[PDB]
Amino acid sequence: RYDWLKTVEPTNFLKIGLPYQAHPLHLQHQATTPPSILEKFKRADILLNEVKAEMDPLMLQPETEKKLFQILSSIDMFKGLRKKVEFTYNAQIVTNAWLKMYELLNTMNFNNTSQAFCNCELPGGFISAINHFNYTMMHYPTFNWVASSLYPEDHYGLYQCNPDNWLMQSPLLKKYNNGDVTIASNVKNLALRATQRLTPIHLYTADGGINVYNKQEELNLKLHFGQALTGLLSLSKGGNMILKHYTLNHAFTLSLICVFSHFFEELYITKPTSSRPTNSETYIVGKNRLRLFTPKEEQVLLKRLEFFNDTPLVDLSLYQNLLESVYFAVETIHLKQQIEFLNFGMKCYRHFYNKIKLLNDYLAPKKKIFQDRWRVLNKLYVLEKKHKLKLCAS
Repeated sequence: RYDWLKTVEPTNFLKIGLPYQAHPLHLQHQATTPPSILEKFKRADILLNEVKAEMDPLMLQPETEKKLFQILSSIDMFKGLRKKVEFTYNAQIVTNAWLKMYELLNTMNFNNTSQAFCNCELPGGFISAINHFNYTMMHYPTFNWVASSLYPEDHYGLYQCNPDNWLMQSPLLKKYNNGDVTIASNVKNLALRATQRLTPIHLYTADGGINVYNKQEELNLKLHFGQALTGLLSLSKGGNMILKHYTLNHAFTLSLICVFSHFFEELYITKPTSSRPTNSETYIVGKNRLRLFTPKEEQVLLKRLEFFNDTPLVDLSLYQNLLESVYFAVETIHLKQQIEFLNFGMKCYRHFYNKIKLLNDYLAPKKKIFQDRWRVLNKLYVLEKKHKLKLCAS
């Protein structure tokens, strides 16, 4: 039977709340003995990489490599939704970043989305989604925003047409901020520029990621640490935050969420449905910033980034409550949902590597059900022309 195909259900928005930390934040100066729960997080890393490694045999030959990627395309239930959203509602730059940001705004109930700093942003899905949301949903009289990104990629001309808004610089001005957020001076400067050009900043987002599958979190630690530092250097009190992450298993990643827990009224690890359930992408969301860094906290963290190493930022043993809730996040998102969708894909591969139109025929009705549900859950209205962003490419 192909009844397993017939019984597929939509996924849900997965949202795991985290406890805010009462005690004063003490930025660690010395390596400390790891809490026992880190051994649990390391078990999660090994197993998730075990299921990820299952596709290794198919990658060796280019022939099966192509069938594998066809199969993975075939089982993406949202494939047609970008083009649909784009035509129906005059939405611009409707990449997958657009859907993910739009779903985040419709679900997380932010107090304000009106003064946006979007870092590591190009091609520009996040700013566009927020621009669409702010004009059709929130009706802010005018929406000011700044952005930055590592210099190229601008696919829609959002950078070239809005030089007022972008804080990165061209290689011509190699004198200088190229937008690389792994560089400490670039981070402090990026935050300085954003606060000068636009204040308060009510919403910070960062959507960066290197790629090439076992060290993806390890390889992205420095990029994300600066992603975080940029936002936490610029975000006004009462502001909100959205950071893209991956597997959340490294003790530095866990130490970093521990820092977050001191600065927002609420904190949630999320996986929106428009984020592919087969990958490890996650979104750390903080609502309502309680306080800014103290001058010492600025110095310590920026030095941390300047001479980087994977020692935890804090004493993890002081966050037993928070680490358990993070583990519940990994279990739900990674060990349960992601592993299930990888097994589903391999099963689809084994029964349909040679029957691609057939697998697409079965899932066609389910794809329409899923994409319609998304549109029902995150209501969209048409974006008036006078509020489109000025683009420089088609």
